[PDB]
Amino acid sequence: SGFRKMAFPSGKVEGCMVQVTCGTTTLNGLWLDDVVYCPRHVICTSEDMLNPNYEDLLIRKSNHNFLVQAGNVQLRVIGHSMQNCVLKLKVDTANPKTPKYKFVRIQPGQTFSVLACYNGSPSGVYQCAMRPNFTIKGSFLNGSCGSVGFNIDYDCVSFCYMHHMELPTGVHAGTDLEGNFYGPFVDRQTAQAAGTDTTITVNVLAWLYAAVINGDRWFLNRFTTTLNDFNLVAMKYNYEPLTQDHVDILGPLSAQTGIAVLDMCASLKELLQNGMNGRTILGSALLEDEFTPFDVVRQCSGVTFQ
Amino acid sequence: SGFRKMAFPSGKVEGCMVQVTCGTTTLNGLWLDDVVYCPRHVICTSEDMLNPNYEDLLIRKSNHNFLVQAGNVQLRVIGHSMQNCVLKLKVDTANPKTPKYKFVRIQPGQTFSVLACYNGSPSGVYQCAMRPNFTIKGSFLNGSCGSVGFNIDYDCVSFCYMHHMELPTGVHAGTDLEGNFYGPFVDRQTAQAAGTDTTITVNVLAWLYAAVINGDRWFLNRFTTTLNDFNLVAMKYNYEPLTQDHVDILGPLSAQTGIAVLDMCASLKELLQNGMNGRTILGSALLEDEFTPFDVVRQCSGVTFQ
Ligand SMILES: CNCc1ccc(-c2cccs2)cc1
Ligand SMILES: CNCc1ccc(-c2cccs2)cc1
Ligand code: NA
Repeated sequence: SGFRKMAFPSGKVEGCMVQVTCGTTTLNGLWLDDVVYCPRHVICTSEDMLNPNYEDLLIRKSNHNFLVQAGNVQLRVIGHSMQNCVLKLKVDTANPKTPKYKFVRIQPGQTFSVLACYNGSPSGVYQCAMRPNFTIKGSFLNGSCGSVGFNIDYDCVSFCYMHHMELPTGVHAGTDLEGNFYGPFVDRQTAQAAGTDTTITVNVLAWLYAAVINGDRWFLNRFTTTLNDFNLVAMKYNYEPLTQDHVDILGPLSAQTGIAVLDMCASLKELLQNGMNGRTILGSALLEDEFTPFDVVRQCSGVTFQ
Repeated sequence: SGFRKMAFPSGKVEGCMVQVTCGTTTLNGLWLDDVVYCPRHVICTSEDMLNPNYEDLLIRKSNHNFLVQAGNVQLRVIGHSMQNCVLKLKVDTANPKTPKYKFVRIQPGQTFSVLACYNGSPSGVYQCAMRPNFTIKGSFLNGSCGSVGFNIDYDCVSFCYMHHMELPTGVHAGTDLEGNFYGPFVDRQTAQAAGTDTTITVNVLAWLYAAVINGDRWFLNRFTTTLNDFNLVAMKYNYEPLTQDHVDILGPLSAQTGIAVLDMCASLKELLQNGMNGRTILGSALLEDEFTPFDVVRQCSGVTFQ
C-alpha cells in the first residue's frame, strides 16, 4: 500500500555523469561508451547568446578546448561533432560503467526520472512529466544544464531528456539525446514562451484508478458519460482531450478495479464540478496528473485491495 | 528555479542490496562489509508470527538455511546472530561496493530517501519523513521488507531505516539498522495501529520559506506573533509544538528572505485559521510538511554527492 512519486534508482545514470568545460562555462555531460553528450550551448560566449552560429563557433574549436572530468580523472577528447542541439565529444576511454541503454524520444504526458547534477556530480533524483506544452516542471539551478531524464523499466536505461534552459515562466526546456528540442524552442537566449499548459487527463484517470486500487472509492458516482460529452466538459477546465487511445490504454486498470473507463470519466467530471469538499485522494487535495497508466501498474498491487 | 520533492542519488545504496531467502520467504538484505542485515521476521512461518520466540527459531536454523544472492552470485553465509529485530548474517566475502557509511537513528520530522527493492533488486526511490507518530507514509508491496532508508551527509551514507511491516491504515513501520523499531510496534502478528498523527510545524515553515524563495509570496502578511501564542494555535490544529531550537534552525532562512520565524508563524496562523482561499503554494493545496529546513537550503543551493 501507499502511493508516492517514485523515481527510478539513479545509480546506473550516476556512473555516466561527467563535467564538461569550455572557456569559462561548465555544465554536465553524459558519458556512454566513448562518447560524452552535452548541450551545444557550452560553446557560446557572453556577447553571442541571442543568435549564435553553432557551426561557426564549433569549427574554431580544437579537441583540447574541451575539458572533460570524470570524478577526479581528466578524460582526453579525441574528436567532436554536433547533432542537432547536442555536442558529441569523442573521448579516449570507454566508460566502464556504461549501462545497457537506449535513446527514446517521449510524447507529452510521459513521465521520467531526472538526476539533477552540478559540476558532474549528482544532487538528487525526482520524477517529471513532459507537459502538453513540451516543457517540464523541474528543479534546476544554474549549472544544471546537461542533467538528464530517463526511465529504467527492465534493467535498460532509456534516456529521454537532456536539460538545456529555463523559460521566463520558470519552467524547463530541453532535448532528446539526439539533440532535437521538445516543443517549439531553440537554444537561443531570445525570450520564448510555452503554450498555455493543460492537465494530462489520461494521467489523472490513472491516478484515480490508483486510489481505488489502494482502497478509496469516495469520489465515484452512479453516472457514466459518452467520450465526447466528457471532452466537452473537461476542456472547459483546461484538461487535455481524452482519445480512444487513452481509453484503450486504461483498459487494464479498468479491468483490475471493475470500473469502466467512461464511468471513471464521470467521476472526474464530478470532481471538477465539486472539488474535494475537504477530502484528499492519495494524500493530495488537487488532482494529480504526473502518474501515467504504466506508472500506476508498476507501483500498485495487482490485487485491488483495502 | 523550481522546487521538487527530491531523493538523494541512490547508487551507493543500490550496490549494497541483496536477496535473502529463508524457507519459502524471500525479502531484501543490506550487504555492508562481510555482514548482511535483514528483518529477523524472515525466520518465521505464518503460525510462528502469532507468537514468535526468535532465539528458539534461530537455533534451529544454520548458516546454509539462509540463501543470499548478490545479483546472480550466491553469497556463502558463515555465521548468524540477532541484534534487536534485525538478523546479521556473516558472509565469507566483504562487499567490494561498501560505501563510507554510518548507522544513525533519526528523530520524528527528519526526512530520508527510501530505496524500495524486491528480490534484492532496487525498483524505485522516493523521499519519506519519519512522522510524529513514528510511521512513514511509504509505498511498499509484499516482498519489500528489508528495503532501506538513508541520507547522504557530505561523503557518507547514513542508513536510518529498514522496512519491516505495513499497518492496517496502509502506513509503514520499521527499525533503525541496529534493529530498534521506530514507534511502539513489534514484529509479531498482533493488533497494532498507527497513533493519531500530527503535522511537522518546523517543516511546514521551511517549505513556506522555500515558497517565498521561489517567488510564491501571497500568504505573507504584516503581522508577527509569539511562540506561546503560536503554540496555542498549533496545538489547536494538531501541529507539533514549535520550539526555540526550531526557530534557531530556521534562522538562515529568516535572514535570507527577511521574514522572521514568528512573522512566518503569523502567516501559518492565518492559513490554518482561514485556509488557502483557492490558492496554491508551490503547486500544492495542502501545507507540505516533508521538507526539513536542511532539505530546503540544500535544494535551493545545489549541494552535490559524487
Ligand atoms: C569498507 N569500509 C567502508 C567505510 C569506510 C570509512 C568509514 C568511515 C570513516 C570515517 C567515518 S565513517 C566507514 C565505512
Ligand atoms: C517469513 N516470516 C513471515 C512474517 C512473520 C511475521 C511478520 C510480522 C508480524 C507482525 C509485524 S511483521 C511478517 C512476516
Ligand atoms: Na507576517
